[PDB]
Amino acid sequence: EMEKEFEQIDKSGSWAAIYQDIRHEASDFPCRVAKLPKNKNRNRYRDVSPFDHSRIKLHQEDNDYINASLIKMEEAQRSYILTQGPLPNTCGHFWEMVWEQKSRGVVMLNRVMEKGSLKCAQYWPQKEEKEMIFEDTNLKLTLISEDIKSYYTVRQLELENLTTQETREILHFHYATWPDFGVPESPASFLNFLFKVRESGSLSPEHGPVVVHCSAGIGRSGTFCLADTCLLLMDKRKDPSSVDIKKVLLEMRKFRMGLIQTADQLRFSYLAVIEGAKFIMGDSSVQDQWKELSHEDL
Ligand code: VO4
Repeated sequence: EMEKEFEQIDKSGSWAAIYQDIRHEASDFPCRVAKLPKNKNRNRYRDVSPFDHSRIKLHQEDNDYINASLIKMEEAQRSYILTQGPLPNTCGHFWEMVWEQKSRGVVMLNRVMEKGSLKCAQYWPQKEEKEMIFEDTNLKLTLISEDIKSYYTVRQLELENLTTQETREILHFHYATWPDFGVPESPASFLNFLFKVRESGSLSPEHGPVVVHCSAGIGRSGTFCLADTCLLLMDKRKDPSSVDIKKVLLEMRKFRMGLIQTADQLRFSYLAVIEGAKFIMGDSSVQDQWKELSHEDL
C-alpha cells in the first residue's frame, strides 16, 4: 500500500508537494534552551535546534545543554538519540551523553570533510596507540579495532569513565558514501548497512538508545531512523499495510525538527522500507542479496 501510494506519487510527479505537505504539518515546539546566549557555541547550525521537551540533558551542574534529541517511538518500542556532528568544544559533551544514556552504538552518516567544509569534529581516535582524553568530562576513549568495508567502517571503541574506571564497548558505524542532502547509492547498500547495525545488538532495548548523527543530525539521520522504525513496526504484526510512512515521519518530527531534509530522501525512505519488507515477510535470502549488491568487499 505504501507501494501503491509510491507509484501513484511517481506517476503524478508530486514528491515535492508530498514532502512540502509534511513540512507544513510538522510540529513546532520551543527550543528556548538551545537559543540561550551561553549555548551559542554548542550549536553547529543556527536553524537546527533540539526542542526543549525532548532534548538530552547532560548530568552536569555547569551547563546541561547538548544539541541532541530523544526520538521515543512509543508504538514501535524503539528510541534513538539524534544529534549534530560534535564540535571541537562539544566532543566531551558528546561522549558524556553516550555514557549517561548507556548507548551501545553510534551511527555516523557523514564524513568529517564534505564538499570542502568541516562538518564534524574528529571525535574518535583513528589510531589504537593515540587514545583520546576529554578532560572536561573525565572520559577516556580508545580505538580497539576497525573493520573497513568499501563504503562503511565499523569501529570497536572502549569508553572509560575516568572517575569510576568502568569501561564500556561502543560500536561505531560510519557510512562513508552518503552525500549531504543526498541519498544512498541503492536501497541495497542502505539496508545492508542498517542490518549491520541491527546485528551488532546496538539497537536492543537492553541498551540505551543508539546515537545517530550526521552533520546537522536531521536529514540523513532522519532517513535512517524512519526506515528502521517502519521496518520494526511492520515486523510487529507482519503487516506491511499497517505502516503509514508519512505518519511515522510526522510522529518522529514531534521530537526533533526537520527530519528528512529533501523530497528525494523521503522517496528513498519508501524504496528502502519497500525493499526491506521482503526480509520482514520471510525471505531471509534477500539479506545476502543486499550484501552482494552493496559491493562491500575491498
Ligand atoms: O548532516 V544532515 O544535513 O544529513 O541532518
